[PDB]
Amino acid sequence: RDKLNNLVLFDKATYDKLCKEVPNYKLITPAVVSERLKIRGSLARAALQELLSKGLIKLVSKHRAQVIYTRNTKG
Amino acid sequence: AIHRIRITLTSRNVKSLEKVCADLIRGAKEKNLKVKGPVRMPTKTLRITTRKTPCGEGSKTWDRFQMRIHKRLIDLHSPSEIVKQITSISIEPGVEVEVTIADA
Amino acid sequence: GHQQLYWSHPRKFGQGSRSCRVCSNRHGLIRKYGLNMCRQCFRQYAKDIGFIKLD
Amino acid sequence: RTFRKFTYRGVDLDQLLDMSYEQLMQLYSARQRRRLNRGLRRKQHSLLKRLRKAKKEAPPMEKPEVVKTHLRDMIILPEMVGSMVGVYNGKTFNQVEIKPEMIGHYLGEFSITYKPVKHGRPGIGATHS
Amino acid sequence: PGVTVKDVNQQEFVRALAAFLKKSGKLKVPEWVDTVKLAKHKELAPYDENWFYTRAASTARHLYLRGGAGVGSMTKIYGGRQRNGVMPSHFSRGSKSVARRVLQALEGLKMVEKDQDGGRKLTPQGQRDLDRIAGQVAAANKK
Amino acid sequence: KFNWKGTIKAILKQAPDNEITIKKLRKKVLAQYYTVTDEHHRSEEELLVIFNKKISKNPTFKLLKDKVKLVK
Amino acid sequence: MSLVIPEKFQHILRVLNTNIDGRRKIAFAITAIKGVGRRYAHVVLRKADIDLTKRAGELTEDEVERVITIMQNPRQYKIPDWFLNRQKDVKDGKYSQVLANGLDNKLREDLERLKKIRAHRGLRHFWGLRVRGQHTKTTGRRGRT
Amino acid sequence: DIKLFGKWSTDDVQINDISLQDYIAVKEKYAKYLPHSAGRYAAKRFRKAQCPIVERLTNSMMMHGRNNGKKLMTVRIVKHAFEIIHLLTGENPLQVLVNAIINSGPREDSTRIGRRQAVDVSPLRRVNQAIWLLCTGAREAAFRNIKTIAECLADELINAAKGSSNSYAIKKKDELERVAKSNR
Amino acid sequence: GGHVAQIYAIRQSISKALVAYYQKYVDEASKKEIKDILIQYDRTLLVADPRRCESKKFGGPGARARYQKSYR
RNA sequence: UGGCUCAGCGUGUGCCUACCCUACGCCGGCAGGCGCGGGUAACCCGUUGAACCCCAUUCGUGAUGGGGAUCGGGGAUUGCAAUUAUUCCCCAUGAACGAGGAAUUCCCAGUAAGUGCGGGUCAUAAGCUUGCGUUGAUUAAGUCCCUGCCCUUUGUACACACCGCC
Ligand SMILES: [Mg+2]
Ligand SMILES: [Mg+2]
Ligand SMILES: [Zn+2]
Repeated sequence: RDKLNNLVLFDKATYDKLCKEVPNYKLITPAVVSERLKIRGSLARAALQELLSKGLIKLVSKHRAQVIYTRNTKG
Repeated sequence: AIHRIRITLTSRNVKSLEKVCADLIRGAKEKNLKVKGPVRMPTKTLRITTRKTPCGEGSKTWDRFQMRIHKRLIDLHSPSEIVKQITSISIEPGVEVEVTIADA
Repeated sequence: GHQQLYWSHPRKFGQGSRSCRVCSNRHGLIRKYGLNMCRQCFRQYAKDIGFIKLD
Repeated sequence: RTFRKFTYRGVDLDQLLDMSYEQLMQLYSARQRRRLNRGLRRKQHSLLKRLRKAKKEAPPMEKPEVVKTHLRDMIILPEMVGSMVGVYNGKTFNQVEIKPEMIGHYLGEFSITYKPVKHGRPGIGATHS
Repeated sequence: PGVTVKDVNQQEFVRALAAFLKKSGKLKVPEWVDTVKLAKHKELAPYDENWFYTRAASTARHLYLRGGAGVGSMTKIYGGRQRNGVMPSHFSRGSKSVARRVLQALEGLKMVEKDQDGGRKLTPQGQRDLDRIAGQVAAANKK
Repeated sequence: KFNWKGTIKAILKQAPDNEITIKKLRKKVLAQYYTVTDEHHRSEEELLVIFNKKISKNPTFKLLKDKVKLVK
Repeated sequence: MSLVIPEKFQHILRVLNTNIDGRRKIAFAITAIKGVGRRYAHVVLRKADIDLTKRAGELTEDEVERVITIMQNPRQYKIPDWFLNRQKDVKDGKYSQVLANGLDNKLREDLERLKKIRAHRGLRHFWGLRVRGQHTKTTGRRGRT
Repeated sequence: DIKLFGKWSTDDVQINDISLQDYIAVKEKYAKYLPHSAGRYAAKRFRKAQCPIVERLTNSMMMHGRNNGKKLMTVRIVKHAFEIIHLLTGENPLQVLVNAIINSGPREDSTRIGRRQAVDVSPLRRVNQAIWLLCTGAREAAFRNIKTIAECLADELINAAKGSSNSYAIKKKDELERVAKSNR
Repeated sequence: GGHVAQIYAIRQSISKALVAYYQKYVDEASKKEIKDILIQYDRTLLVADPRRCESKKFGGPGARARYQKSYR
C-alpha cells in the first residue's frame, strides 16, 4: 500500500465492468465504487449520476456530503 | 400656557434618586398635574479593569472597578413658574438635573 | 533656546503627548472616559472618584 | 557595459532631468509619489541647494566635494545624481556615490546603521539541558 | 392561496428568480464580471458564469423582506470570514462596487428605487413579480 | 568531570566589575553542568548544596550579602 | 458529459518548458507553470472561452495554442492592468506577466541590481538574512545550522 | 409510534443481556424523534443510563478536537449511517446498533499501578467503553481515506454486531479480555 | 440566541401557549391531559432551562480553564 | 464557490489636547477617495443582517484546490518622517509540516473545546490581555498512590530549621 495514483476517464473494460457489476449490489456510493473499480471519485459521482439518469439505480439520500444509491428491487 | 416639559434625573445612588423622583412626582400629583411616571433608562456600568500592582511582579491579579449611572424621566404639563420652585426644594446632592421643554 | 528649535518636535499624537494628571508620568496611562491618570494613581484615587470594587 | 542606456521607466536620464515634479510623481512608485505629493520641507530644499552649489563649483572632470547630511530619509531625486553625499549612521558620515540607477531610494539604505554580526562562541548557559 | 415569498423555500426561490431575471435580457451586466474576485476576503471568482444574476436575485429578495438597505447594508450582508494566513480570522465586508452595480441594475428594471430616507426598496412592480415567482416555485415544489 | 571553581571564575571574569548576583551565577553554573556532565546519579538538591559550598567556601570569592565578587 | 474517454487523450502536455499533467482539471493543470496561479489561470481560461469542466488531456491542440497565445499577451485581450505580475518595470516601464524561466531571470536581475547598487535589501539578500524586517533572534534557523 | 428519524419503528428491538438491558435506553419510553436534546444528563450519577443510546452515540461522535460543538453534523452522520446499515442488511438499525454495543463491551478488565489484578466491569462502564470503541474505530477508519465517515460508522457497527474479529472495537475488546485473563 | 436556542425557545413557547390557551378558555381537565402528555416527553416543553453561561476570570481563557503554567 | 439564517457585553466628538462612531449617494476591481447627514447617545451607527453551524456545487487521498512560510513587482492610508519593509490591498512565489521522543499543563456543566465580537494599548495597529455571546460534549461523584495542605500521637544530635547537622 504505497499509492493509489490510478484513474480518470476509464477505458471500455472498466466501463462495461461498471455496467454489469455496479447496478445490482446493495450499497452504491461514490466511495465504494471508487475503491471498487479503480475510479478517481469525481468520475464516480459523474458515472453514478449518469446511471441514475438512465435509471439502472435508485437514489436514496442525496446529501451534499454523502449520496447513497441502491439497486432496483426485484419482484 | 400649558407647556410640556421633561425632567431628567441622573445619579450614582439608586435609593436617593428614587426618593427624589417619588417626592417630585407626589408633589406634582397633589398640584393637579398630569404626569407621566418615571421612565427608567437602562443603567450604564463603567468597567475599568486594571492590573492591581505598581510593578510587574506577581501572580497577575486584576482589580475590577465599576461605577453605575441611573436615569429617570418625568413629564409635566404646566408652566415653569411652579415646577422651578418644586424642584428647587428637592436637591439631595447626589442627583444632577436637566429641566427641558418638550420643544427643548 | 533658541525659540525656533527649543520645543520644536511636534508633541501631537503619541506617548510624548500625554501624561498623568497627578504625577506627570507617561506609562500605564488610563485615557478611558477622559481620566488621564496612570494606573497606580487611579488605584489610589478610585474610591473617592466613585469607582468601587463591587464584583 | 555593451549598452549605455539608463531608461528608468522607459525614459533615460536627460528628459528625466528636465521633467518637473508633477510627472515624475507619476513616474515613481507609490511611497515616493506620496512623499513628493505631500510637502517637501525646508531642510530637504537646503540639502538640494547645497548639492547644486557643490556640483556647479566642482572643476570639470572630477567628482564634487562631499556634502554631509543627517537627512537619511531624502528621496534620491534625478537632480541629485553624480553627487557626493555623506549620510549619517548615528556614529559616522558614510561616503555615498549617487549613481544614476538609485533614483527611487532613500539615502538611509546606502549607509548601514549596524555592523553585520559574525558570531563568537556560546558562552556559559547558552545551551541548557 | 396564497402564496408569497415568505412561505416558500428561499434557496430554489433565488434559483428561480435568477433564472427569470437572466431569461428576460434587460438586466444590465457590467464588463468586468469575470475578473471581480467578489469581496476581497475570498479568492477564486465564483464557479459560475452567471453569478451576477444570482447576486441580483438575492439582493432583490433581501430588499423585499427588509427594506431601506444601502451599499453598506449589502456589503455587511454578503460579508464573510477572512482566513488570514498564520494570523487568526476576522470578518470582512463585501465588495462595494458589485453591490452598487446590482442595485443600479435592479433600478434599471424599475423594480427598486431610492426611498424617502437613504437606501432602496422595492416598487409595487418588484414585489409583484417576486410574489409571482414565489407562486411559480411553490406550485412547482408541491406538485 | 565538571570543574566547579574554574567555571565560576570564568563566569565572574566575564561580568561587569567582576560582580554577579547569586541567582544569575547559579543559573549559568547549573546550565553548564547539565551541558557538560557524564554523571547522572546526582540530584537537584545535592547539586544545590554543592554549589553553595563552592561559592560560600572559597577564598577567591566574597559574598556581598546577595552577590558574589571576585577578590583580585 | 464525457461518456467513456476521448480516443486521443494526451496524458502529459509540454507547453513552454514544463510538463503539464493532463489528468488535472484545466485551470489547476496549467497552474504548474511559474508566473501563473489559480487566479490568473481562471481569468485566462475565461478569456479563452473554453469549458472549465473538462480536464487538460481532452483539450485539442488548437485550443491549447489559443490559451498560450492569450496567456503570453494578456493586455491585448483585455486582461485588466492591475492583474499582472511585472507591471511598471524598472528597466523598460512596460507592463507584462512574466510566466516562465524568464520569471526566474527577472527575479535574478532584480536581486543583482539591488546588490550592484549596494542597497540594504541587496546586502541582506547577499547574506542569508531576512529581508522584510523580521526578527532574526528566534526563528529562521531551519536553513541555518 | 415515535419512530426515530421518521422511520425505523422502535418497538421491535430486543436486548438479550439482562446486565445491559438495565443500562440501554432504546425502549418505548426513551423513544424520541431525534438524537438531540439539551438533556442535563451530567448533573448526577447514572443519569446517563437513561439518556437514549443514539444520543450517546452522537455525543461520542463529536470528538477529535476540531469537532467539539458540531452536533448537527454528527446527527446527520448518524442518520446517513443508519440508512446505509438498513440498506446493507435489511435489519432495523437500532437493533444492529444494540447488538454492536452488546458485542463490543468488555466483560473483564485489569487495573493497578504496582495492571496487577483483573477485576470485573460494571454494566455501565462497558456501555461507555463499547460506544467509545465503536466511535474510535469509525474515526480511525475514515481518517486519510476516500470513504466518508457515515459508511465507516456503518461498517463498524455491522462488523461489531455480527462479531468478526474485524472491527476495531471487538479486536480491542478481545485484547483487553486476553490481558485481563493473563493476570487473573 | 442562536439557531438551536431559537428552535428550543420556539417549541417551548408553542407548547406553553397551547396550555395557557386551553386553561383560560376551555375545561381544566383538557389542560391537565395536554400538560401531562407533554411532561412525560421532554419536560423542557413546559419548564425553562435555567443554565445560562459563566463569566471569564482573569487567569485563563475562560470560566474554568487556566493559562498554561511554566516551571523552568 | 454560491445561497440561507441567528447574538451578547460594550464604546463613540476629549482641561491642557489636534485625535470620535458612522448611516446614505457617487467614483474605483480592492485597499480607498469625494460629497452629504445623524449621534455628547434605550434617540444615530443599529433590528449591531458576527463567525462556526445549515443547504447546494467543485475537488478526490496526490505535500493535492491541504498548509501559507519566504521572496519579486505594483497601488493606497496614517504620519513631520515608513529605509532596518507601520498597517492594508492586488498579481505572482508556493518552504517545513503526513498528528509529534523523554517530559509536562489546564479542566468536571452551559464546564472543556470550537467560533467569532467589544474594550485596553491606539495618529497608524492585535498572533497579547481583559470581557461577551454562540455551538456544545467525553469521563467522574472517588481516593490518598504521586505532588502537596491541615489536625493528633511519636522520634530527633535540626532552630540560617533536611537545600539541616555531620
Ligand atoms: Mg470558551
Ligand atoms: Mg500545494
Ligand atoms: Zn490615577
